[PDB]
Amino acid sequence: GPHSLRYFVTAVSRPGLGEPRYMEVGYVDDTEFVRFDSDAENPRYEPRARWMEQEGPEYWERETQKAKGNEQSFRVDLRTLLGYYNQSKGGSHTIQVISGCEVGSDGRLLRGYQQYAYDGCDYIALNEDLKTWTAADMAALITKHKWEQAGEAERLRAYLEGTCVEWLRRYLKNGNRTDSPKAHVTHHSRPEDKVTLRCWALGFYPADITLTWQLNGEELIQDMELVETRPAGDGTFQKWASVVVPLGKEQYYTCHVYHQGLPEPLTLRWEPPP
Amino acid sequence: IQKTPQIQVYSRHPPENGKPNILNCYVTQFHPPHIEIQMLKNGKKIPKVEMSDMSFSKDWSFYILAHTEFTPTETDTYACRVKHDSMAEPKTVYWDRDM
Amino acid sequence: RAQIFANI
Repeated sequence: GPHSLRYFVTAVSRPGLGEPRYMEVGYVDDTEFVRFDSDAENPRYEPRARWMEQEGPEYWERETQKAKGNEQSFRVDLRTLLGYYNQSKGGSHTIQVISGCEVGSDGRLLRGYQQYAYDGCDYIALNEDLKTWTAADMAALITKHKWEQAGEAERLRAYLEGTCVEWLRRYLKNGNRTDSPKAHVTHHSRPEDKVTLRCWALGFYPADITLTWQLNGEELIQDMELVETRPAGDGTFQKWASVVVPLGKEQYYTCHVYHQGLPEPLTLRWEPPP
Repeated sequence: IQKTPQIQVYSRHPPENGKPNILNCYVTQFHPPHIEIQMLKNGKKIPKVEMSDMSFSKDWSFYILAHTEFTPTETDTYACRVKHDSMAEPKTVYWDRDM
Repeated sequence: RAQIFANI
C-alpha cells in the first residue's frame, strides 16, 4: 500500500529566557524514526526507531549540521514574523511546518506537500501542483511573493520528487508489526437499577481501532461513552467504550472490537465470575 | 489563538492493589507548546514524574505523555494537574481506577 | 532526509 516520509518542525521563541527551541522530527508512515532537539550544548540527530542504527556516522553528522542550519533560519524567521505582524519583541511565538511525500505502492509520488503555521494558524502551503503557494493572510503574501521571485517552488519540487522519495525508499528497505488487542468487559454500579458495562481493548498496535456495543443486533450510538485512544507508554495503545444498561440485562449486550491485527472481529460480553 | 489541553489519567496495566504499575497523564490538543504538568498523590506533588518527548498533530496541536511509577491501594488518590496559558487556573484531573 | 528550509 502507500507510504510516507514527513518532517514536523517546531521553532518556539522564548524572549529573555534563551534562544528559540527548535525541533525537527521525522516519520515513516506516521511512526517517529529520527529527532533533533536544539535544547542541548552540542545538539545532534538521534535515531528514534532502532533500525535506524544501520545508518553510519556520516549520515548522523550530515543531518545534524543541516538541522542546525535549519534552526538558524527559523531563528531569523521568528524575527521576520514580528515585523510582518507588527508584534512585540517580548512575547513567545511558534512556527511549525509539516513537509513530506506520500508514495504509492509502485514507488510513484502521490502527493508532495509543505504546510507552515504561525501561532497555531495556517500561514502558507504548497499547492498540489508543486508550482504555486496558497497564503492564508496578508503576511503570508509577503512570503509567497518572496518565494515566487526566488524559484523556491522548483527547489522544493526537486526535493519532494527526488530526495524525499529516494530516502523514503531507503528507510522502508531498512525498516521492514501489529499487536492484536486483548479485550475484556468490566461491570460497575450506577444509580442502582442501572449498571455500566465497559469494554476494554488493551495492548494493541497500531492505534487505529473501533469499539462498538450492540443490543438486538444494532449498534448503540446514543449515550455510548468512549475515550480517545491513548498510549499505554510501552508502545501499545488502549481504548474503552461503555454503556449503561438495566440491572439484570447485562447478557443482552455485546461488545465488538475491530482491529487490523485480528483474523476476525472480537465479540464479547460481561462474564460474571463463577 | 490558544487551544485548551485535554487530559486523561490512567494506569498502564489494569490496576491491582499492591501491585506495582505506571500511572499516565496523557495531555493533548494544546497550543502554545509551553505547558507545566505535575502529578499528585493524596494532594501532594510526586517528585519523580517522567515526560515523553513532545509531538504535534496535523491540526498543529501538541501532545505529551507524563508518567510515574506507583503501586495502587484501595485508598490512595492520584491526580494530574496542568498549567497552560489557555486556562486562567491549573486544571486538575483525578485518576478513576475504573476508567 | 529533511529539506533545507527557505526563510519566510
